[PDB]
Amino acid sequence: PNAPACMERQLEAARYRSDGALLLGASSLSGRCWAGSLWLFKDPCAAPNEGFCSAGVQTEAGVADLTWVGERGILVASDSGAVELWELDENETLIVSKFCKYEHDDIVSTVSVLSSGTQAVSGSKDICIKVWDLAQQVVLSSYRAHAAQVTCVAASPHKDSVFLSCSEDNRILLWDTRCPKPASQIGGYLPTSLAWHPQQSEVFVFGDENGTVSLVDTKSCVLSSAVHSQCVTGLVFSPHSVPFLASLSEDCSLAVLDSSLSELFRSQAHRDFVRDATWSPLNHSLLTTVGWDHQVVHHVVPT
Amino acid sequence: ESQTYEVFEKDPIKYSQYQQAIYKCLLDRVPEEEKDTNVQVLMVLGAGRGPLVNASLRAAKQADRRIKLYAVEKNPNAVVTLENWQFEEWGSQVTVVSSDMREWVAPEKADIIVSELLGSFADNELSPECLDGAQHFLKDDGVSIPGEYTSFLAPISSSKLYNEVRACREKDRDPEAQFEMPYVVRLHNFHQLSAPQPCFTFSHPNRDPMIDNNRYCTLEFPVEVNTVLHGFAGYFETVLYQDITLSIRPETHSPGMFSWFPILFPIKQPITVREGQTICVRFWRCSNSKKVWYEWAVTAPVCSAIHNPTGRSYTIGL
Amino acid sequence: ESQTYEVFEKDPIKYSQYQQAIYKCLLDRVPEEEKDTNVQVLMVLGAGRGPLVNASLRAAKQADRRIKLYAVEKNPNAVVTLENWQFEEWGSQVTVVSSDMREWVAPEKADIIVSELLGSFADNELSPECLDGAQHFLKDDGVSIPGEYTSFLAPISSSKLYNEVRACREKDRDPEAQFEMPYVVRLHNFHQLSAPQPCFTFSHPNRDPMIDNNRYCTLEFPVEVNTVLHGFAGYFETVLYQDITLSIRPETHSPGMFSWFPILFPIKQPITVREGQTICVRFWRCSNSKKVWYEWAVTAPVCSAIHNPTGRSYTIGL
Amino acid sequence: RVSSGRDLNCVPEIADTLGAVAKQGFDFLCMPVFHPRFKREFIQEPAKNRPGPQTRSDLLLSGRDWNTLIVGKLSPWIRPDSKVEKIRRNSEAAMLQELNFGAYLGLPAFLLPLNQEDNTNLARVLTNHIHTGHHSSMFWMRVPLVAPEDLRDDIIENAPTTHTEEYSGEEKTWMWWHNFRTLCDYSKRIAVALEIGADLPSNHVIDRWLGEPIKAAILPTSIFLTNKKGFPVLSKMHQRLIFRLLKLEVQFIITGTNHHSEKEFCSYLQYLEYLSQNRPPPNAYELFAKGYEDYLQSPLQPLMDNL
Ligand SMILES: N=C(N)Nc1ncc(CN2C(=O)c3ccccc3[C@H]2C(=O)NCc2ccc(F)cc2)s1
Ligand SMILES: N=C(N)Nc1ncc(CN2C(=O)c3ccccc3[C@H]2C(=O)NCc2ccc(F)cc2)s1
Ligand SMILES: CSC[C@H]1O[C@@H](n2cnc3c(N)ncnc32)[C@H](O)[C@@H]1O
Ligand SMILES: CSC[C@H]1O[C@@H](n2cnc3c(N)ncnc32)[C@H](O)[C@@H]1O
Repeated sequence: PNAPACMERQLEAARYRSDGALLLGASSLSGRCWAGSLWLFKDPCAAPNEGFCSAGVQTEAGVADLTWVGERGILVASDSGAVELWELDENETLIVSKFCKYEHDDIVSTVSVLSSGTQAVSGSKDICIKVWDLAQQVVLSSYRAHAAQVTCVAASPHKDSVFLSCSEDNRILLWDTRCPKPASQIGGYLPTSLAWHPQQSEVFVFGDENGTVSLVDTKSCVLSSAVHSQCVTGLVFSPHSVPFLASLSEDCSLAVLDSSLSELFRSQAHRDFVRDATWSPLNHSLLTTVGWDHQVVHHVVPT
Repeated sequence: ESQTYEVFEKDPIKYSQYQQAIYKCLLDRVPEEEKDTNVQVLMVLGAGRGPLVNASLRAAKQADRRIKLYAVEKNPNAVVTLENWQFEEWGSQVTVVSSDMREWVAPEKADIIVSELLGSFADNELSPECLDGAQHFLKDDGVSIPGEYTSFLAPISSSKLYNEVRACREKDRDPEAQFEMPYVVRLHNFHQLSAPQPCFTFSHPNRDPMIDNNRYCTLEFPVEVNTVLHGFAGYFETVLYQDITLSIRPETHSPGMFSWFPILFPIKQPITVREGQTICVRFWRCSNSKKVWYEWAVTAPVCSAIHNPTGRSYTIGL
Repeated sequence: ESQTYEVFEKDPIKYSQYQQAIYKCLLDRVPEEEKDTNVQVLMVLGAGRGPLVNASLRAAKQADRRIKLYAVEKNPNAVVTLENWQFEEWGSQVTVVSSDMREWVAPEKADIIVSELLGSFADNELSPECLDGAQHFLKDDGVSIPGEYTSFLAPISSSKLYNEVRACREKDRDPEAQFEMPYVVRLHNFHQLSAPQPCFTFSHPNRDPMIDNNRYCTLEFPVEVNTVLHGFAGYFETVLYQDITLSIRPETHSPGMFSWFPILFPIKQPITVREGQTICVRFWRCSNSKKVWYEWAVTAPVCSAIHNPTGRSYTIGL
Repeated sequence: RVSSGRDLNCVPEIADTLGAVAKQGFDFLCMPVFHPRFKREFIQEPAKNRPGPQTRSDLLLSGRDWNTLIVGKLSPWIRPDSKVEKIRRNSEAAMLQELNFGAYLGLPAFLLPLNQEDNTNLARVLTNHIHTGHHSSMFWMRVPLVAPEDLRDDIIENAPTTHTEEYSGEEKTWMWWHNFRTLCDYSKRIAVALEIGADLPSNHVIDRWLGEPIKAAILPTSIFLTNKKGFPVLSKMHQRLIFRLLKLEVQFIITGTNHHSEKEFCSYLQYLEYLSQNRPPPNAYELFAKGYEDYLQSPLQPLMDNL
């Protein structure tokens, strides 16, 4: 289908867009060639079959993290040290490379698009955090705030200048580019994943390496719960008015939590590391997970 | 290491004999009328980087018979090579197993087991113990390749080699530890005092109740010259199947093959030997639950000390 | 040896605690209404010359409950004593088993298992590994005596003991091997620099999935005097059942008992320690399929070398 | 003239990568043996029973290539001194695995990081590996002149950078090394790969590393200034350091992406060559002495012996 013959084993990311087309990033973390790829599925249930895909393309290096840039654009965090942007064509069959800027000196692990949609922030193992402009295709600012590998960065949903970041130095920095000193350290176990609350601009949740999922207000006093037995890889809120939090981990499980971090759902479907989750925008009760076991499981969340 | 497997693979004569050995066994077990009905279950026990696996494929193709391959290998570094080969080349016909053959719980019994667990003294790699442990998942009418192997000994005189061993004294161990351990060596400046005689033999599959791999052999070597005994050169022969064999015994040495060099069992003190006298050597194969080792002693024309008692100087790890 | 078991048996305080420990457990498991209906299956794992067997008989009589005894013992020399006792005294109530507990295939599951596999550092006899291997033939609601044990460490200053260890240098081994191995010793001319702290703990039956007996402990000892660190004194506590315990920790030392002396973990070089500074020691429990061993290193106030890496100087045989 | 290599943490095709690196004029390549992000479980099911190959095949390069041109790197996720017991145990098994594979390939050197104070368990595992087998592979400990914490940008509002002169505190990265090599008991297989920062520390901090086994000197691309022509150069401060390092005869490694995108990547190396040629040449003393650097010989006794 005008795409690579075969995709890689380790599925790293999975995102839905407005209409409900399932994006897929995948990396080869084993074997001869260590490269990555990007795929599109207008049929979610056809995944991860290469013969039944709308779009697909082979990247130079592995895909660490990606996210939607609206509808067409796809921003990538590459192992090469480049932040890559790809854009779907008008037919939405091909995926042409927009830019590919080698700026990070080490693997780009995390990336997130800001409110405006013309900017994005990336995090790398080189310890830097860079602010990009997607129009001019240049780095606006470069910040060596952390003292270790930057694990996760998360743009504030409704604020362009604000974003979170967390690192192995055991810091959770809340940023604000308007200030002279933008970073602000929020006061045991290392932070791994971040997730802003959708309906509240002052709230966020973070998962640690020990498996504890926490609930933090920017003002104050925190709530938490021991969800997973291992590192929390990612946290994604549902599109509901009263949102449910889906938590993934390296313990090969999925858990859907309520407002007070109480366990609603449990799914030991995956046999390998659960890497990403994405709620179906059409049907809010559906949730699609992807893992290194090369499954694309669709869960029916009891709502 | 990688380059240790590399040099093993750089001997085409050995594997051609393995290829031919399996080839013949396939034709014997599977008739012409049951060509595409019967699929033989082969199991390479100690696959390494998979020369025997390749050979087993070639053997099946020239024979034109169906085979199902396993590739058991305990070394996890080699398993990486096997799986990369398996993914690219072999496919689902070869099932790479990353385990010890003594431990591995088989999901299927084998018609043939193929192994390459032999050293310069045949059984100094503990091929007996390994294949005994892997004997359960062989069929009751199953074949082993090799099916048999024997070790040979011959007394030598080498004031060079004696003086070489002598210089292997190391700090922080017995002053005469070096004399109580075998060495792999291309014997060159030496004198073979008598013709090689068989020492230890092993047959697989072993059917003897309470299979004991401990042994005690007495050999008498008629010497026809004055000389000074400095040690015993060790060789081996192995029957792969029937008439297909490998050997490093000088008189029946496989031509071209350069896989195994001879082994040397030194002695602490040189022993005078007059023409007409007989050199009498004794060799034990000893073991416990942890180790296997050899002991040896000369008894004629004069007595030597028993070498390597309780494997104090040299053991082979199980 | 016989006289090694003799001196073990010459401590009545230990076995009285074992007697009391079993006594209590019998009353808990078996109620009054099921006095002569239920017969508890006891299994002494490591019976020796059978003091625990005797104690188990006494405990059953004072409790007035029915018991069925096994007496597992691997040492065949001791088994001779057990069987002579069993024939003359005990009878068919005690079933003497001459086997390793890790191997022995049980014909019946036990309600209680009793063991005496503890040393001066608790787990330096590999009580964890043995009781883990004997865990299968325990009932799902079965008890172990002891149920728990912990080891303690405390830094000491002894220019005597340091100089004593120093003089244990032997021919044909590492010049500093003596410093990389523990010693059982009645500590007398020494100075305990800080209060003992717990190092390693073990609970039986172990229910933790994939039971790993490897450990890594960091301890920080607040020192309040100038001194010179020469080693670490080792003690242990063990919970037999509930409130019944044995201990050689000075502050909670069982009164009268003289079964275990303290253990000593030396260091190659003495370390200066100023008043106010903290001695920071690290202790590993390491193992493979053959051996178990300890490693240790001081990290504050100055670093020492890691002692006994890969059990080069000292191992405990499985 | 100068021996130099290339540090990469991304290799999509091992054969192609070398070709590029070799064409640029580098002698060896520092690269991962397992994919940096390929995190592996060893205890908990079902992730421990992950199928398929764990990494690349050794066949992709020749034995001689592995032995002379490749330098291994410990994966970044391997943290043997983690507070979490699970991550510790996993990192132990993973570290052993990678080191063992390094020995299997027969690599001449292998990089392990010193990026924090407590590297005790790291040392304990490495020491165990050293005392297993008879490999002679070197181990280069990646340790910075200035700790990451001490060179971070002062851009955190409620956590300003230490503006105080801490004489002992500025020598912390040496104490990291000192403790590690003491624990390992001065193994001759363990050496230093000194990573040079953008801002060099005080002079005493640099003098600290005199008489230490420095085999490598890692140079990020970010520390390079740009001249009027528009090509990479270094400061007069860094020039004096490189001049000192050339006397020790260390192997300069280049790490990081090409910030000078206009020019080739050779330019960096060419500058080190430029420096190599532009030094004070060896006098009669240093000409003849070249060979006997730190070579122990017994004092002559012309009285007792006959010369
Ligand atoms: N082949 C298996 N499965 N097992 C085996 N066990 C033992 C084997 C035989 N050898 C050794 O015991 C040995 C020890 C050190 C060095 C080399 C060897 C090896 C050996 O004798 N090789 C001969 C050789 C050496 C160098 C050379 F350029 C060409 C040929 S083969
Ligand atoms: N009791 C089990 N089942 N196991 C055990 N493992 C270890 C144990 C403790 N001991 C030793 O490790 C040891 C070593 C050498 C000599 C003696 C001992 C013994 C010990 O410390 N005994 C004290 C003692 C010594 C002499 C004396 F006249 C009176 C009391 S007890
Ligand atoms: C090709 S050299 C022999 C091979 O057999 C392997 N081997 C030896 N003993 C065993 C065993 N018990 N189980 C599995 N592989 C083994 C060795 O690791 C080596 O790669
Ligand atoms: C009374 S001292 C402890 C006793 O336990 C025995 N013992 C130790 N380990 C085992 C084992 N694995 N199986 C059986 N007996 C054991 C020892 O031989 C000793 O007599």
